[PDB]
Amino acid sequence: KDEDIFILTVQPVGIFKGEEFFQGNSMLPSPTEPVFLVEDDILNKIFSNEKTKIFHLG
Amino acid sequence: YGLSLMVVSQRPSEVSDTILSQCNNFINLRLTNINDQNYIKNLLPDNSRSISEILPTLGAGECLVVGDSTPIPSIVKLELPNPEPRSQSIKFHKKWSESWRTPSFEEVIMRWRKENG
Repeated sequence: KDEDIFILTVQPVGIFKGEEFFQGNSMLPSPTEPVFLVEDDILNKIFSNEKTKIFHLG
Repeated sequence: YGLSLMVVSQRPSEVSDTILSQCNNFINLRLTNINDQNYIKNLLPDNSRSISEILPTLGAGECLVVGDSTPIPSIVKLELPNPEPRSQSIKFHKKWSESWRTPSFEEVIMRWRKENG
């Protein structure tokens, strides 16, 4: 209709609740449901374990 | 004669097909290997194969139940037992963070010969 629309394809990796990450979702979002990007701090929290004898790889 | 078997395994593709063919009830947890998924699909009914695509995405505490005892194959979430099973490892990394320890070799070089050999 003489209008440009940008469309994306995504595949889920897990579900997190609160301030911790768990593998697997078993639930899927429905249409008309927002997306909110992501921040760099949460990736650091996920990939850096709390104690548990962390071993740095790279 | 009144005898039953519960077979627990994590590599279904390496167990004998003679014994796994007598199984009527299947409890499936998360699987990430293609061969195991294919073998399970071949063993499971077609309707369960249609919903089997959720095996790689199953979370913690959720299992797929298939068999005659259930009216519909389903996904069930279970609860943790009390008390809980636990193993006994030695925690290589935790022990490697301590100070240097010297074992007593005089005692351990014995018991190789209990009395005279």
